[PDB]
Amino acid sequence: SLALSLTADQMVSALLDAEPPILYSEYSMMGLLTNLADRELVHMINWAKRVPGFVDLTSHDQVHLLECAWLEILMIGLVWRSMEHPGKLLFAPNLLLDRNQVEIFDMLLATSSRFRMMNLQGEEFVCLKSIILLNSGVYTFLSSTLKSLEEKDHIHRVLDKITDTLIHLMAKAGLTLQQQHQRLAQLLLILSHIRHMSNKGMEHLYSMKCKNVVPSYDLLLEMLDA
Amino acid sequence: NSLALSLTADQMVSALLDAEPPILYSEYDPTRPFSEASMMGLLTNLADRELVHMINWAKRVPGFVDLTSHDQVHLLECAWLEILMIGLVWRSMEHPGKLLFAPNLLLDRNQGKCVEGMVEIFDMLLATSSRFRMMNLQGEEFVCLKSIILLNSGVYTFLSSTLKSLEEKDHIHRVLDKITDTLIHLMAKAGLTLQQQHQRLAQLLLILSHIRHMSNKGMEHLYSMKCKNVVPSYDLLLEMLDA
Repeated sequence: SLALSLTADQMVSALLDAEPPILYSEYSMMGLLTNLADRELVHMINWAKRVPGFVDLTSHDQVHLLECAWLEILMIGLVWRSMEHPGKLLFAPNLLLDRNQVEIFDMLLATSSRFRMMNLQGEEFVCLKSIILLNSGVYTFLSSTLKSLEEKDHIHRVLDKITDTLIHLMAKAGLTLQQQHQRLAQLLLILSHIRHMSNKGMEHLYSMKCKNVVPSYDLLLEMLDA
Repeated sequence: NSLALSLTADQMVSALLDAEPPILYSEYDPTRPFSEASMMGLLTNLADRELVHMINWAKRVPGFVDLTSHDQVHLLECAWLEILMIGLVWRSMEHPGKLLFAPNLLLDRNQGKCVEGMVEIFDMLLATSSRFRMMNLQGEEFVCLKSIILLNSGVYTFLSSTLKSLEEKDHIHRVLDKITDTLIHLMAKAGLTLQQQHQRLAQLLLILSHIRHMSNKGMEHLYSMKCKNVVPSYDLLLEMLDA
């Protein structure tokens, strides 16, 4: 795969080039956010197709990864957009919501603060978002065929490429070897929090009777082949 | 203040190894075949006994007791199921296809079916054991990972402002940096190149994200069965910590 030949700088360029635009709300709160997330999803699918290595996978494995990652991806984008607005979640430039408008809100806000405190760079962000896409679903492949084993191996190799890329960016920025490893750890541990927030978000989508809103396997499959 | 941040990599490993809890047994000779209730009974009984020893273990994780009692409990509240789960996965590593809940309670995938919605978590736990096996996870790495879960899982949900809260969060991040250094030291000692060290560290920390997911699914299923009574309260944890 061409993905496994990329330098750190090419991987970053690829991910930066693939970035979706920031969309605006049409501007009911749940109505606006749902409409926005639906439009974001179309772009996420096209973004995913541009993440190096992703289209080397079967369609089935592409969908499984997107099924497992979609809410975490939306969330990390939200946190990134909100970074320079302490106390507020910038769902869109015309939909900026404060804490008063809560437990999920608070978790999202804590994550933005952590990104701010770490001075998270755009190049690091796109790497993290790609890790989420490839990592979130990799441990729940149901098949045990040779093909499935080959697919999981490929994902882990691309994930290794993204690690190397993160370390390269840090070394370029002048971090010592020790600082490089510590910052890599700090970034990857936040992913564990993003998973948690996705899980809480999902359970809250269900709790509001919005089970209709999560993209099915079939929806994603049809969107991928489109 | 605290000498936790002054430990070397070797002292940190020694501390964590020394702090490791015992392996407990399940209730002896239960009525086999299991019902849903009796399976849940055995696991609950086991988890409850394990919890006491986890708290003793936690108190020996360097830096943990430098935190307020409130922050200690918050961390344990957020991590307890992930901690039980990673212990289960480690115990089961050398038993492919099976979950070694205890030396006298080894369960294969088919026995997960004896409780509704159980088999999917069973499957995720088994996939994780396979991943640990494939990576040849070492005991010294495992104790590092288990400590990361304890300190990391709840750190982002001290939403508190204030100097004390900032100091607490900073201390946790510093101890977490110390555990990272320790993991890297172990890898370098074992002869890994710099590139291999960073890649293995990443692979280990990314599995933590799957353990979180499994904890969340487990919890949602505990609730779904009407077992909210099974999760340790703030008060229980606090009383066990001060004991």
